[PDB]
Amino acid sequence: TMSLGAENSVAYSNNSIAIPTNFTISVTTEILPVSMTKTSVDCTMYICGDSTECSNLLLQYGSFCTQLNRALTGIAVEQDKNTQEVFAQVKQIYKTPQIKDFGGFNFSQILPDPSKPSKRSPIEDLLFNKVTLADAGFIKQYGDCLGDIAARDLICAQKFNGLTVLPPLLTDEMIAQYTSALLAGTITSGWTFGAGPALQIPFPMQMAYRFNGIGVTQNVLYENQKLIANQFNSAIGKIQDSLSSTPSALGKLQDVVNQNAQALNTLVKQLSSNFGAISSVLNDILSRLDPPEAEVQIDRLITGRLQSLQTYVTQQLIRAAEIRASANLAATKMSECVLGQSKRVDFCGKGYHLMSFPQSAPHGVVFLHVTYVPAQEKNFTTAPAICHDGKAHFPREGVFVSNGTHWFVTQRNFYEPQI
Amino acid sequence: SETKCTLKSFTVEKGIYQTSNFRVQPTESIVRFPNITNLCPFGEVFNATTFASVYAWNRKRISNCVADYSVLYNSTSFSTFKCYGVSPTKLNDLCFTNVYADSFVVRGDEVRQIAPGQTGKIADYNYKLPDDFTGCVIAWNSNNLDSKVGGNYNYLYRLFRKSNLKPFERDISTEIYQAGSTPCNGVEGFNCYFPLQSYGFHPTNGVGYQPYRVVVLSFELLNAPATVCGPKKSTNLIKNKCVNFNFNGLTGTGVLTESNKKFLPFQQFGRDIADTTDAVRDPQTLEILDITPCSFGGVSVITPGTNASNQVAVLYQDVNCTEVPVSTGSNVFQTRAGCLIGAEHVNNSYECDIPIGAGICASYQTSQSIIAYTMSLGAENSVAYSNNSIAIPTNFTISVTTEILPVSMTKTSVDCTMYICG
Amino acid sequence: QIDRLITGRLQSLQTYVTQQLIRAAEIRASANLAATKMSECVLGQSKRVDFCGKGYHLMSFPQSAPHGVVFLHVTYVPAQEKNFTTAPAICHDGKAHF
Amino acid sequence: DSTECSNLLLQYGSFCTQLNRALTGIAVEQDKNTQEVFAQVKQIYKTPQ
Amino acid sequence: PSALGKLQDVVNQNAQALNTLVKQLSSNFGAISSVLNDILSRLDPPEAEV
Ligand SMILES: CCCCC/C=C/C/C=C/CCCCCCCC(=O)O
Ligand SMILES: *[C@@H]1O[C@H](CO)[C@@H](O)[C@H](O)[C@H]1NC(C)=O
Ligand SMILES: *[C@@H]1O[C@H](CO)[C@@H](O)[C@H](O)[C@H]1NC(C)=O
Ligand SMILES: *[C@@H]1O[C@H](CO)[C@@H](O)[C@H](O)[C@H]1NC(C)=O
Ligand SMILES: *[C@@H]1O[C@H](CO)[C@@H](O)[C@H](O)[C@H]1NC(C)=O
Ligand SMILES: *[C@@H]1O[C@H](CO)[C@@H](O)[C@H](O)[C@H]1NC(C)=O
Ligand SMILES: *[C@@H]1O[C@H](CO)[C@@H](O)[C@H](O)[C@H]1NC(C)=O
Ligand SMILES: *[C@@H]1O[C@H](CO)[C@@H](O)[C@H](O)[C@H]1NC(C)=O
Ligand SMILES: *[C@@H]1O[C@H](CO)[C@@H](O)[C@H](O)[C@H]1NC(C)=O
Ligand SMILES: *[C@@H]1O[C@H](CO)[C@@H](O)[C@H](O)[C@H]1NC(C)=O
Ligand SMILES: *[C@@H]1O[C@H](CO)[C@@H](O)[C@H](O)[C@H]1NC(C)=O
Ligand SMILES: *[C@@H]1O[C@H](CO)[C@@H](O)[C@H](O)[C@H]1NC(C)=O
Repeated sequence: TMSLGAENSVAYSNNSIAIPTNFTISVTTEILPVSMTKTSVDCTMYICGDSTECSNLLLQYGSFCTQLNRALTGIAVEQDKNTQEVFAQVKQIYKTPQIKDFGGFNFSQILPDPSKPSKRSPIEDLLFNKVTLADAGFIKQYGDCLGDIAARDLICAQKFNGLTVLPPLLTDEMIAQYTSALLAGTITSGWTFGAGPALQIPFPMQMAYRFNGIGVTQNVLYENQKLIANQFNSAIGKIQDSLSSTPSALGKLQDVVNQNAQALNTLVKQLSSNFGAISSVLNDILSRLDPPEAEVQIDRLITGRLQSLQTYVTQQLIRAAEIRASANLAATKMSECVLGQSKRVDFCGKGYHLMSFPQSAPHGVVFLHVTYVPAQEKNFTTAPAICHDGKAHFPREGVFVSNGTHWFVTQRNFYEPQI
Repeated sequence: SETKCTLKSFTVEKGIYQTSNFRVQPTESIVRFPNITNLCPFGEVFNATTFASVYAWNRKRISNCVADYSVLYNSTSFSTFKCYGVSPTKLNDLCFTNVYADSFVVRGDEVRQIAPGQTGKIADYNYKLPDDFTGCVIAWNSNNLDSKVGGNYNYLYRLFRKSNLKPFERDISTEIYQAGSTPCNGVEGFNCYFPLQSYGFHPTNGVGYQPYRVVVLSFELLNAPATVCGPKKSTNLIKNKCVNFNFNGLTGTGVLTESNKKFLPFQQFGRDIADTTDAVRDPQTLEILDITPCSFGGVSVITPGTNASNQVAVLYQDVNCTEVPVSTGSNVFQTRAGCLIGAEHVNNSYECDIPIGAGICASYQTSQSIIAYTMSLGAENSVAYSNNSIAIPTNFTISVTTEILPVSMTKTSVDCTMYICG
Repeated sequence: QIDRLITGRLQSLQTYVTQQLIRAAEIRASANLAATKMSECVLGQSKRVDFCGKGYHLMSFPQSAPHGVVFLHVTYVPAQEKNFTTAPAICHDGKAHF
Repeated sequence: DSTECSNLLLQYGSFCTQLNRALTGIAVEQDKNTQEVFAQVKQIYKTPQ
Repeated sequence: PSALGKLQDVVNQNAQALNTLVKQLSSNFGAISSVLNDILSRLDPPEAEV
């Protein structure tokens, strides 16, 4: 019997309270698809295969062919606009500043590294390496497939039958530039450049504004600036370690790639079936039978192959709907987690949210979310409302607690003994 | 014009407009058959001095011959000719694998029973054909040879059997057949019958009671090697060009190239996962050749509107800007998306107008011409980071924008009967 | 012959209905987004970033249209600025003031 | 359960495999839906007196 | 009574789809009958293939 989890309990006491003495800064990872592969189909090459007797009988189905091609064109344009909406929010490229002291904060690993091609971050480099792509570009020449007959590579097989893959408009370097501009803007000007021109501000000031956002006073930072900066450095180290240690991290992107490849390959394999005809080869039928008797078999084959193409197109449309929903969610999370700080619960990370960073990926994006989680706690005694002189007095911002002889007021997300 | 025909309109807007593919046409035709010189034994097979009885029918093997059936035109006249797995007009262009010939004599009104799916005396107890039969059936009258004034009784047929025969099986037993429950133990009597019976042919009997001679041919057409071929002259072998070929009756078009795979002695050609022929063994020089399609594809056309101009640019997805692998005027440019012909490359970067691919866009501008360029992401900028320096705005602006969202779509209903039958 | 025609025409009708279903799903997603936009920008002031306008949000007005709706978002944008000098706090009598 | 049929269905077993893959995907999706709605917390808290 | 409608609609939709799938077996798609046993009883293989 599967275990739901470790059974636990909370002791309800109406004259007691627990307030967190300490806290942690934790960073997690999140993976979302953005776009799929774009494809187009030639009817005549897939159905008739360079036969003149065929394709003189396909003049009665060219209309269905036009409909299929229209649907595929719509899908391709949709993929392009999905990438635009996710990554092209800002048209002002913000150059990465000369790496300055940020108070211990270390964006060296998320910022581009000049001493390598394409000027991309080491974490992005690892993410690019982890996911495999079965395309290797689109430059396959006729001589390349003609010479390599012995190696039955699948790409030549699906390209000899009218199935081709079109390249996306935005190259990888362009997307890296977009992400670099986003990171530079968000590390210099804070949240300002989302609404109006960017205004310069120290990083300690911006993240002290973040603490004031979550409801924790600035003094918690100010008395412990170096400790908290070291804490964030430790969190980003934990993220690099977690990404490097476990190969099985990026699954959804790989699943998208594998699904597209499998769909094309099964379309290729379905040419071996005869749909009640004497054979699955047009050449054999045309070699053995006269035209009035060959027309029947050719018609059966044409009907079957059109049915296969229609099934492929329908599946592609449904998958496009799913990816559209994911892309819209990615755009919303980008806007609400890197252009501002969200009060929503469990949206930009588990816990009280601080900020987020994007990293590029093939067919998707990876979000590094920086959250707040309280550490160990200590129980205390309280009163429903501290009445001093007959008029119920209430604290403005904290909660009144006592050790047993003295009364102090303190807030909720962190322990702050104050009078 | 191709995109005009695809859109079924005489006006075309701007775009990229995927065309069909790249195609190449054959220029030559070749024929390769094995060298046979001897004519095929028609005179022995059709034209024997004696023929067998239907129950003890005869089988003969035919190999290493040329099937020119035009030599029978002045010799024979046929009353029945029907083929099953092949069209009679394609017999001059084929080669046949495992030919056999069967021959016997029957009545006139029993020739209809030599066909698949039949029932009757001959089909049940004498001669049976398979349901999936491939071959031809021939018959002709023989009253002037197999009839005598007194009566000819040499031909025999079977009358009684306990069970029906399986296809292409023969029995020549002479055991006594029992009809009643009384055991026979030999000695034909009241309920015991001799199974075989004799035809009686006279020169003055009816048309359905006259003898007929039947020959049945069976074979397999394409798979496996063949040694019997039609009367077609052979040609020379052409390699590394798109030609029309005919290898042992198999027709197609493609490019032939030497191969490394080795066949077993009982194999002639091979197939791939799609069940298409990709290799073949030459009948004359025993060598292995591969077959590759001629058309490969990847073409698209870039144009402004037809109202504006009639200039176009064409994109080939997979070419290192040379002659197109199986029309360069002045401008050739190379991109990661492919070779672009008909545009002028420019160093300046503008806003994207018509998306080409791999970070290249096109536009129409000033004498007007089509240009291609790397798309501009936007205006380069930077922000100074200075922590001891903070900046706060002293004016603001109040602005209004517009947002457009669809809500509903049209409601429609369909009547099946009026749309389909009407 | 009549059976061939019947089968073809049924196939055409089924294809039409499938495309209609997919389009209806997309339109329903748009309609839900529009309903939330109304409820959260016209009946209230939203704190979400880039949801009810390009900048700090003030309000929004609805306008009708055939098969749709048009939203007019009134937004705050900061104009020209000036640089100054800042420090984390001020130590006046030894105790940091923030 | 006719043997003459399903000897002629070897030409369409591929389409059958495709259909079955789609249905299996739907089933796994339903299980994940229920888990994503109801399994937010892993510490099972017991109701007090 | 008319409070929990959407859940019941889901259940009804699934059941009705399965029942319609069962009922569609009564149609003959241009054949002489919708029963395989009937066709196999009256006709030989080369004619029953169609
Ligand atoms: C010796 C018998 C034939 C052996 C070789 C034949 C192989 C395959 C048969 C092809 C058909 C042509 C041969 C029979 C003549 C047809 C009758 C006619 O001409 O009307
Ligand atoms: C707490 O509960 C106890 C009994 O359980 C009761 O006597 C007391 O008045 C309560 N106090 C408050 C502040 O709820
Ligand atoms: C709070 O937790 C961090 C995390 O390890 C630790 O380094 C720090 O000492 C803790 N502070 C206190 C006061 O316990
Ligand atoms: C932290 O920053 C220093 C530069 O001061 C750099 O050398 C080091 O590699 C960084 N550590 C990271 C990015 O983990
Ligand atoms: C509670 O805090 C005060 C500090 O003002 C301390 O003097 C007192 O002893 C504490 N109570 C206990 C029980 O330790
Ligand atoms: C056919 O003739 C060629 C010479 O023209 C010879 O090399 C070959 O072995 C011959 N083979 C057959 C099939 O007769
Ligand atoms: C054809 O056959 C007839 C009768 O046997 C004969 O007279 C005639 O010469 C033949 N023709 C040829 C061209 O051999
Ligand atoms: C059979 O062959 C003989 C020669 O042996 C010839 O005289 C006769 O006409 C032939 N018969 C037919 C009908 O071919
Ligand atoms: C084959 O032999 C068996 C055993 O004698 C017999 O019962 C059967 O009928 C035979 N087959 C035919 C077609 O007669
Ligand atoms: C063209 O040829 C060069 C040199 O072989 C090669 O680097 C390049 O990838 C080829 N294709 C394109 C798209 O330029
Ligand atoms: C800011 O950083 C510089 C070093 O880059 C340092 O000299 C200065 O004192 C710091 N001041 C503030 C306001 O953080
Ligand atoms: C800036 O603010 C002043 C004071 O309200 C105003 O008079 C001036 O018009 C503002 N600037 C613009 C461009 O309106």
